[PDB]
Amino acid sequence: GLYVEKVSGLRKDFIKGVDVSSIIALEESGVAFYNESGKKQDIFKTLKEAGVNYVRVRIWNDPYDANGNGYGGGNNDLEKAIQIGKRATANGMKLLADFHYSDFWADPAKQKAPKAWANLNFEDKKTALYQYTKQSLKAMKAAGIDIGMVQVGNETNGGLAGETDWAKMSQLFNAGSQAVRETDSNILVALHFTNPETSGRYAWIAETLHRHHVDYDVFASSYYPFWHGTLKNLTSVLTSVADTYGKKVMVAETSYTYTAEDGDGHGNTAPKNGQTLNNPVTVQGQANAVRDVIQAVSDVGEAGIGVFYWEPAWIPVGPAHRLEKNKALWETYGSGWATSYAAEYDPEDAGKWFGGSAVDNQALFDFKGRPLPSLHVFQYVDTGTP
Ligand SMILES: OC[C@H]1O[C@@H](O[C@@H]2[C@H](O)[C@@H](O)[C@H](O[C@@H]3[C@H](O)[C@@H](O)[C@H](O)O[C@@H]3CO)O[C@@H]2CO)[C@H](O)[C@@H](O)[C@H]1O
Ligand SMILES: OC[C@H]1O[C@@H](O[C@@H]2[C@H](O)[C@@H](O)[C@H](O)O[C@@H]2CO)[C@H](O)[C@@H](O)[C@H]1O
Ligand SMILES: [Ca+2]
Repeated sequence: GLYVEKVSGLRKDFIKGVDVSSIIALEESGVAFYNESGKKQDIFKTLKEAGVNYVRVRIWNDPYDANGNGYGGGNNDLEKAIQIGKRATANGMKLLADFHYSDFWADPAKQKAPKAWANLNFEDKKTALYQYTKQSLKAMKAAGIDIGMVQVGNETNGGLAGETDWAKMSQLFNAGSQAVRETDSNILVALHFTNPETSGRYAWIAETLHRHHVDYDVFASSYYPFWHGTLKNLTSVLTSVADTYGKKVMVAETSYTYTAEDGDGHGNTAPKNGQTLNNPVTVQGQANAVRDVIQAVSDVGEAGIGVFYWEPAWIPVGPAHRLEKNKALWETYGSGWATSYAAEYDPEDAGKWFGGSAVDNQALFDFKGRPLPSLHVFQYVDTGTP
C-alpha cells in the first residue's frame, strides 16, 4: 500500500536515525515489539532491517529524586544509554549520544543545571561538565559501543546547564566538545538548536558560535512540521550555516502524526488546532512528512548529512480506557513522559502534566507494537516505491 517518492540527489551515506530512548522503560513496563511477520523481535533488529543506520539517545545526569524515584521520560541516564548503545551497535548502527546536561528534559524553556551542579561556581561547573562528558564517553567505549556522534546540549536556544549568557554557554560547549575530541577524533561534535522558522535565529547563533570560537562539526536542528515553518525555509537556513561557516548540518528531531487517536489515555502533542498539518494525518501522510524532511536536508548539498526521527516507538503501555491502570506503570517504570516524582525538579511543567506518552500517535509502530508500513520510508527514499 505505501508510496514513497524517491528523494532526488540523496547521498548513499545519508544518516537515517531514530531516537528510541524510551525503549528501556517501555520494555520494563511490559511493552513488546514485533516485526512484519508478527513475531516478537528486538526493536533494534526491526529498525536495522528497516534500513535505519543510526541511534540517538538522550542522557540526563541524575533523573531521580533523593530516594531514587525516576523522573520518568524514560529515566534516561548513562546506564540506560549504555544499554541502548550496546543493542544499537550489536545491530550495526552507530550511536548519537545526546547530552542534555540536566537531570531532566532540556529544551528552549528548560535548561536547569543538574542537581549536583546546582551550586558550583561557573569554573567548577565547566569542569564538571567536561569530566562528566569525558567519563560517560569512556564508559561507553568500554562497553564496546560504536559512537559516531555526540550532541553537546539539546535545543540550547537560550541556555545550557543553568547558564543563559552566550559567552558562558560557548565555554560550556567547548568544555563538552573538548571531552569528545579527547575521546576520539573521528566522533562528530554536534550542537542542537530549534525553531528554524524564527527570522534570523540560526544565522545569529551560527555567528555567535563563531565569534566565541566554539569548536563543533554539525549544526543540528529540530524540525517538527507543525511548528517550525516550511521545508523551504529549513533548507534555506541550514544552507546558510553550512556555506557561511563550513559546518555539516542535519535534523536531530522530527516526526509526524499517523493518527489523531490517543492510544494510552494521556493527551498527545499533536495534532491540535492551530498546528500546521500539510500532510494528512495517516500512515501515508506520516511517510510523506519524513520523506520530505530527508529531501529538505539532502537539498542542502554535501553539508546535509542526515535526519533523526524522534521517538518512533513510544507506544502506550495499555489502552486509553485503562488510564488509571496505566498511570501505575508510568509512575513505576517512568515509561511516560514524566512522573509525579519530577515535580521537585520541574514543578512548573512536569509538576502539573506528568503522565504517559504524548507522542504514541507519532510512532512508526501501532499501539500494539506492530510496525506501520511507514517504517519503510527509510529504505524507499533511496529508490522510491515501484
Ligand atoms: O498531554 C496533553 C498536553 O500536553 C502538554 O505538554 C506537556 C508539557 O508542556 C510538554 O513540555 C511535555 O513535552 C515533553 C518535553 O517537555 C518536550 O521537550 C519534548 O519534546 O516532548 C516531551 C513529551 O513528548 O509534554 C507534557 C505532556 O504532554 C501540552 O502543553 C498541552 O497543551 C497538552 O497538549
Ligand atoms: O516538544 C517541545 C518543543 O518545543 C518547541 O519550542 C516551543 C515553541 O515552539 C518556541 O517558540 C518557544 O520558544 O519554546 C517552546 C518550548 O517551551 C521547540 O521548537 C520544539 O523543537 C520542541 O522542543
Ligand atoms: Ca498518549
